[PDB]
Amino acid sequence: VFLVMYLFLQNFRATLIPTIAVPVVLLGTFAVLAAFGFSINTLTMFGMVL
Amino acid sequence: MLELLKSLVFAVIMVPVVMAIILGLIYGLGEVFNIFSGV
Repeated sequence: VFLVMYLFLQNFRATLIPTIAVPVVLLGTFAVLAAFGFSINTLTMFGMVL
Repeated sequence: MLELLKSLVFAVIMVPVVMAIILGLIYGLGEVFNIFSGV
């Protein structure tokens, strides 16, 4: 995803903006799952990949 | 580290070719719609 955004926006200083949003969303989803008592399993990782 | 360079090189090649088949279907469907609607 990072490679295709960089190639199709032609500016690394601009493509760094959406890429660093990925870890924020992923870790926040992890925290949300922790708050609900859900456990890290293959289905949740498939959902994040999607 | 060993297979990392090969993984990067492989990652570079899908994106242009997949984009290429994407244009391929857009072109083909456009032309097929043009000929179908021409009648």
